[PDB]
Amino acid sequence: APPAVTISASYPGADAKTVQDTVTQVIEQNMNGIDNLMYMSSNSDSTGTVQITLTFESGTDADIAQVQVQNKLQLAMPLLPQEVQQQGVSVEKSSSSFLMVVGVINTDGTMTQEDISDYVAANMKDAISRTSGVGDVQLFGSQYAMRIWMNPNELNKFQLTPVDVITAIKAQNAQVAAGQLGGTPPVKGQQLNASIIAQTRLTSTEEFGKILLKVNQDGSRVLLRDVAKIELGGENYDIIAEFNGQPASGLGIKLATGANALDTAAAIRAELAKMEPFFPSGLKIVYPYDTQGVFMTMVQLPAGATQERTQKVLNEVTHYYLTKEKNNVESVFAVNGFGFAGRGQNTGIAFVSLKDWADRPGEENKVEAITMRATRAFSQIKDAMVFAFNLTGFDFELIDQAGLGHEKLTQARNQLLAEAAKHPDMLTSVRPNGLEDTPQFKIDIDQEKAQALGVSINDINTTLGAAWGGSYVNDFIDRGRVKKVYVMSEAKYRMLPDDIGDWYVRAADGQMVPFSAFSSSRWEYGSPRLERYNGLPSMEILGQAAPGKSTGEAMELMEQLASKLPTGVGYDWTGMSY
Amino acid sequence: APPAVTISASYPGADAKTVQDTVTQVIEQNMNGIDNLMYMSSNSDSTGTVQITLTFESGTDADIAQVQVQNKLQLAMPLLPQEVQQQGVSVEKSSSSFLMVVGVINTDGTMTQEDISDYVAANMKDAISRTSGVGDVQLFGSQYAMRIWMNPNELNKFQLTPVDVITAIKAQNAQVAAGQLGGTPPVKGQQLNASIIAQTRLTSTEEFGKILLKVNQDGSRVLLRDVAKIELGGENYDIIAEFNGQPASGLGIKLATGANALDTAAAIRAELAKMEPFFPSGLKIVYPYDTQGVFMTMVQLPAGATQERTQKVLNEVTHYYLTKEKNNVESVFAVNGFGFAGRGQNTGIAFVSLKDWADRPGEENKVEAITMRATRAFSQIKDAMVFAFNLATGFDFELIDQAGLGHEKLTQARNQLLAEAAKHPDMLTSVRPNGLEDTPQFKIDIDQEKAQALGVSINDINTTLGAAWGGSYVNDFIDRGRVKKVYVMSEAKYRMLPDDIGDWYVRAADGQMVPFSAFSSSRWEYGSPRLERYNGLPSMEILGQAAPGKSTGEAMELMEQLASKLPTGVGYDWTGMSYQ
Amino acid sequence: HHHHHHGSDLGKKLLEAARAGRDDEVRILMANGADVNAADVVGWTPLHLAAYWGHLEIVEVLLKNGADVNAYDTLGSTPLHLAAHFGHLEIVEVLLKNGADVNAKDDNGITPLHLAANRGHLEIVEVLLKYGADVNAQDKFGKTAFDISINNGNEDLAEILQ
Amino acid sequence: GSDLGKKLLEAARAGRDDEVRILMANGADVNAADVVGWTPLHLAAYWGHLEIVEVLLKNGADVNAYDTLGSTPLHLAAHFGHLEIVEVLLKNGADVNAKDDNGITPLHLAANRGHLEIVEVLLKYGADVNAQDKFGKTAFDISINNGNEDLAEIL
Repeated sequence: APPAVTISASYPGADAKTVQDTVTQVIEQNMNGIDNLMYMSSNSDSTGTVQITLTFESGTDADIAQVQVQNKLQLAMPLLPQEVQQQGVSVEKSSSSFLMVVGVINTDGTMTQEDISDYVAANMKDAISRTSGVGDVQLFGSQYAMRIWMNPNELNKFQLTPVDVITAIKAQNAQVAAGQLGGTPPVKGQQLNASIIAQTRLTSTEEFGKILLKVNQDGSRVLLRDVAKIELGGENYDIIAEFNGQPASGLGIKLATGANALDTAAAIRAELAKMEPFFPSGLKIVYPYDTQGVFMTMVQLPAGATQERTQKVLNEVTHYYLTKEKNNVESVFAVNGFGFAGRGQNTGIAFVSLKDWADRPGEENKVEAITMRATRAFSQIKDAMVFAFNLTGFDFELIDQAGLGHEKLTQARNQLLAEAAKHPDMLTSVRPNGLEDTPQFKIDIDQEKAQALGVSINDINTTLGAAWGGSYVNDFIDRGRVKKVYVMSEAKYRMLPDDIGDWYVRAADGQMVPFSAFSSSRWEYGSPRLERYNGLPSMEILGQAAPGKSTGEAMELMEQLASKLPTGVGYDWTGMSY
Repeated sequence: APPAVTISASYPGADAKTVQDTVTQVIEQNMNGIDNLMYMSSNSDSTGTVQITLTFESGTDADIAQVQVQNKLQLAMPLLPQEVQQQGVSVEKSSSSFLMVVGVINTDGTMTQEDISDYVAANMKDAISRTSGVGDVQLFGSQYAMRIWMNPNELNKFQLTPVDVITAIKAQNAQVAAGQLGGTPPVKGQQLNASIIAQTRLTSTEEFGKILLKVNQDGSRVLLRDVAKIELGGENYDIIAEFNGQPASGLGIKLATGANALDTAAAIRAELAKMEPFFPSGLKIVYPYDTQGVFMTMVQLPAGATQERTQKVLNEVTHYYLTKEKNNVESVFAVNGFGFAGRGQNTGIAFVSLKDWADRPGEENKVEAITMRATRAFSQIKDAMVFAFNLATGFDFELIDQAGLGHEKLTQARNQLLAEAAKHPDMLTSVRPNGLEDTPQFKIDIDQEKAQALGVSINDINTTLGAAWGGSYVNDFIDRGRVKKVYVMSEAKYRMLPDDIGDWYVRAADGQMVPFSAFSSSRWEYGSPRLERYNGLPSMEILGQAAPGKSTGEAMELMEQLASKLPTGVGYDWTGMSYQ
Repeated sequence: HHHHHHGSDLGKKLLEAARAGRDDEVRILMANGADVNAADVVGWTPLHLAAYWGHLEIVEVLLKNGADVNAYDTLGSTPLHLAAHFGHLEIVEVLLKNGADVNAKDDNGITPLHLAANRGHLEIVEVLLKYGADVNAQDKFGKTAFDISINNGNEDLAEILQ
Repeated sequence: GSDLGKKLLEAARAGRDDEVRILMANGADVNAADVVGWTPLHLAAYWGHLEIVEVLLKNGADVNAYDTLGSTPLHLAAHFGHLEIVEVLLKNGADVNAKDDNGITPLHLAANRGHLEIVEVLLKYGADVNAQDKFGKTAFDISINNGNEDLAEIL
């Protein structure tokens, strides 16, 4: 297989265009002087994430490819936003499919899904990630952060903003280098040498709660707990898993390019066996997907679907396997928010593990017939592509060659797809691989009114982004492990457009100004997932030869249709069609 | 040619010494513990450029050399000025000469040199730079940036400085992460989920023009177009090219160490064939130099030479080929501002392509005799080293400051050696420095006591001077869907003469506008436009030849004896062709 | 004019077809009783979607079948705001010819004239003025179309406004 | 005076009960002090060694020895939640209102770590509930700032 190197980065609270224009394009412009690179592609998403896939010529040494990528990225790191650099960028050389899933449950039901995910992140994931052969590890859940959930009514009451909260956290959750008594070079005759210990990272919600924001006129104190709820909770809340219907977390493990699948799998099991004796009571490892025996079910809803509707589709899939197929299925490990195409509110995946082969007699009880029955059973679920499969037509890229812009490229794509639909004798299921535009809330800050009132643009933008998007402030120590601190609005103050107006910013004169005084808003459409191909805006299109036609004939037609598109739109073949 | 890794960096507005002392030295101090390294050399220039070349033993794996050099470079990266880090430091493993040049012209005349250069930078270069076997690509021109050309009279009139302009551009040309309505974790039951879109990068001169700098007490508005001209223009204006006397740009492509030339050239043509159908009208690729059928002409003027003077000499050279050699010469792609010495205002190169082998009968129409005649015709050009050659027996000597003597003493020592060498025409011919002479520079002293008394901060003073006279990369914008840079700099007419220094005002902590002349003094002095180093010490490279039928060996022996008489603390070494 | 969001199968299909420009499917759906003022979660009706995405024939079908020409989204914006903003001249005429409120203000005080002005859509500005648009209407920050022309340096628009 | 003093400081620190009984038998200074002014009793109180505490007190260890920053064995026991040790010290005459150089009392330290039984014992022995440190703070202020309502009840 041509080896592929993946770059992943994240920007908390960024939309797709922000990610693309401050991260993705910057990295892509700096991926020069790297040997044997066949093509590059990227996705920049509304989850605040980017993934750039560099695919190398067959026979390239994947170690050298990865090293060259890492080094060019290192030289491009200073060009990226600090918010991105501080999350960690990763660069992996792995297969795109899972080798195995390690599931974790609590059999006594005494730990929640969120607790289980933190346990796995904090105690299991890093040792697995260092195991030789392990190329990529996806946590099905999130590690805890210290979550400061801000209340805008209380902030306004005390004439404070998220800027004041961030500043205080940085000052009062600090790890200070303070030198030594009797330190070198010392005076003659010194008898005592000792470290000076000053501030240290906070370790508990109680300590964060007592951070001192201000002292009032009369000397009453405003504590962080007076303007916020303080709790451990996920760095994000995007991925939730279940195992046979019960709360779960786990690790999805991808094999490093060229590593041995059996040897890697055995090293992983040996590492889990070291951890098991120290698990808290009730915790238990399950094995829902070891690469017959197993298959997956993809769940892909249209862009704009909620966590709640994705969950409802996964519950239907899970229910089908645990009732209709209960004689053939041992387990289902279902993940809401992650799918075949990675992270998103509208995607899920279910890993299905079959009972022993010997206890599934009959052609009708083998993986092929089971997946085909399941796909049929799921083919009438509304507004969701749901199919059951195991880990070829064509793979086409439409390309913006002339600075046309997303809206024109979408029009050209739709023209091509309309034309393809008029040749059902040659082409079948000609579709986009990505996502459609959805409604977004466009807010314009009025620079004149802000200046007139003495409100800083930096205070406005920090207030908006920290409250509605979340902001990683600094680190703290949870049970001996370094973890992140996040400030964000409590949920109830960031749900609806009128909530925008309950956020106040402090002007240079000390007056509190509501967001409504200096902003206006409207609905518009934009992309939740912007694609690029060899450094240019792109839209991927899949499809196949109609029955009794060759792949070549269908490709030739696609090219003929593509030659009649608006000026400045090109194309290229990729993946299986390269 | 033993393999070489090159480190390149750029500090806009920096003089050679500032580059050397804030970038070059910091990097070089980490260049040890690298396997199979023969030697290191560097140039630090008043274009604000540094290049460090590390030369490895024959048969070294160039991937591994590049990896090991970059490893050591990362030790220095956090110590480099942010301005250098933000330009993107490069580490390349290329041949030092060009495999080919791809020229671009517009046969409808509807694009200037500047437009062509932006088109190539924005639509062509990146793809070529990613092509396997391409070691280095040189653009003959510059990508557009958004240029804000400040007027100091207008800024002073509104009690504004370049700091206020820069601040406003960072605040109003911004790309804001603003979160979501209804994002996770939500109130259960939430149906609405949408991204919040707030400020986004600016895309046009019109948007930059309406950036709001201030609101007066009376309510009137000072916009950025009230203090500045706003236009798209090169990141820099140092490199200009022509193809047969018409506006052009191009890409100079060098081969990656060890890569296959036939294959790489072919991959480059296949990439150009994908681009061609999307060109705007008039735009055409031309092929002025495929490596014999070709040769080059180097133009090297003295340091201090303006762009206009180098152009005058390039015009003579192109004139010669297009008149005198018009039966032999198909084309000349001439580049002012770049040459064999790399980037510089007193340097150019001409790439010459000959007609078919078949149409140039006779010895006198072959490349050797053409270049001999050319070199002879250009031998009379005043105050310029001009020669024509296609593509052994000199020597390559490094005089080295080994005692902290400093540039001025090292120059004196070099002149002493060069005068002594001149008295032995029997053993040594054309013993000469490879580098540049010192030139006048404008020394400005900021008076700290006066600045403190007036309440003018040093950072504001430095940003005002550097941004106005040197240019400052502020942040990025999006031009026709591509991320590009934004630069602020004085409009040309306010940064030409010494008395212009005093037209620039800085705002004190109490709001008063203070002219530069209140807290500064200046004087003329000399300094270097190109500082050289060899194995991490100040150095000056000296080239020459053994006289007719003396061995290089006897020639080197005499240089060593002459060098043994120089002031204490001055040493030497042999490099390049002389190293074995 | 704020139509409630009942994601009722045919209304939801109508919302999707108006968006995507499927003229036929729109005709079929209307003849099968689809609520012509079905709204999505942001308060957009099929007329908003058609006006945004520039689908003239669907705009005409929808109005012929009783679409509320002055439907408001959840921030107060009308189909004519969308069509004026995105430069859909022919839609602007159809809407106005069918009773669109030429002076509708959204929650920010912004009118269609403000939007057309801000993006320099001059033929739209003239049409709106032709239909009674208040040339002096001010948004929440006090800005008129003329102020917009001055801030944007658009002399041709300033000239149309006089 | 003693090389044995230094060994007693180490044995008390590291918990070695037999070694403490022995060094005492052979004459080690029970009030030997290290460079920060910590005596064997300070060390045994900090590190929680109850039987070492009792053994030192019976051999004349000074119950109110203060380190170079004014802290006593009772400060240390109270701060680190060593209940049985707090009682023994107080039974052997520890000054329940001893103030260190910062005006901090054993009750302040117990209150800060939420050691409720210790707060109770200190209070039985006559701890001044209103004693203020250098910043003016009481045990009660500490309970309010830490949000420990059970502690705020008792004071």
